[PDB]
Amino acid sequence: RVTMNEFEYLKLLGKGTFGKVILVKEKATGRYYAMKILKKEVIVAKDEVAHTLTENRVLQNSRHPFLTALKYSFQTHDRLCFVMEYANGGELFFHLSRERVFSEDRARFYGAEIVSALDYLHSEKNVVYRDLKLENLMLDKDGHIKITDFGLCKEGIKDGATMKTFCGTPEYLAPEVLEDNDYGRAVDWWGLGVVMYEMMCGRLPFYNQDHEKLFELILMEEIRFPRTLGPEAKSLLSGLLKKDPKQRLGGGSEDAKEIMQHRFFAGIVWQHVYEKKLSPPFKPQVTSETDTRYFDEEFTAQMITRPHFPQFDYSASS
Amino acid sequence: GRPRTTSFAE
Ligand SMILES: C[C@@H]1SCc2ncnc(N3CCN(C(=O)[C@H](N)Cc4c[nH]c5ccccc45)CC3)c21
Repeated sequence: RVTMNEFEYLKLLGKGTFGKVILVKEKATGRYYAMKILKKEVIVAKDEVAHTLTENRVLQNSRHPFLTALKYSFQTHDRLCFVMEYANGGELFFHLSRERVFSEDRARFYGAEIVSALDYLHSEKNVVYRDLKLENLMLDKDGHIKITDFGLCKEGIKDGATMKTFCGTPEYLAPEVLEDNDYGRAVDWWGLGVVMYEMMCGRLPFYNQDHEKLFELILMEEIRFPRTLGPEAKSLLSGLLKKDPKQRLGGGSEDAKEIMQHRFFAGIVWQHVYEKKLSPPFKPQVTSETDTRYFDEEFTAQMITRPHFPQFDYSASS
Repeated sequence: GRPRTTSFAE
């Protein structure tokens, strides 16, 4: 079990309303980690307490190749710290920004890994993620997907159990969430649809700057694809982006299993996906370990610096 | 690409 001092603070990785994320070296071990440092004041003040707890709990009982692991989690008078595996590869949002579009093969690979991760969360942990977006998908040193940021998860969601909470990111919301209907775990598939759409198409499948106009598109406009998109890719995206959740690929009792069987994924051996036996299509090219290429210069070129939370503190079992 | 997006809740 640890405190603020057991770490050296090497580089800034992001700054936002709720805090910052520092690349860190752990003194006792030499292992580099990513520290999310939240300002307790802000969390309580911005009402983000319940979400923060949810993230602690979700990370604590999930261990998966493609979900960000959590090593330690602790506190101070003014701070909540999450100490986590470093995604050297930065956000998928970073790479798309610069390449425009990914090949189908490369999108297939990232999508298999997301499907593996969302399946584990649904079937093994009874969790619905709810916030699938490019920003939330990172790459590790090898170029495997890492889903980060679990504060919007819903827990104890078994089979067709349904939720009411209006949350996510506007551009990514499922039609059933927009209808203000009850909704089930199929919302994650709508999301997988969107990120996979962006990966292969280079744009979002629905977009206006005005939320209400964006929401109409999501509810009313049927999808359209670039004319170069192959039929299996096109069928997958159509199935994932059905507005009716009961028609969505992944929407039945089969869940993930329905997507795993789709012709788009014909080549894939799901057990090799999980075991990282597949050729990642992109290894992040870092000279060293505090190389922060794939993180914004706005952040990486900077110099670094109220109640108690019951049972917040946690260390990763050996 | 597009502008960076914000996660919210209500
Ligand atoms: C913390 C995650 S977990 C593994 C990991 N590895 C590298 N960078 C990371 N971050 C991701 C979040 N980053 C951001 O800039 C995000 N684009 C926005 C963000 C979400 N929650 C935050 C809390 C504090 C500061 C930024 C954020 C910085 C680098 C992370």
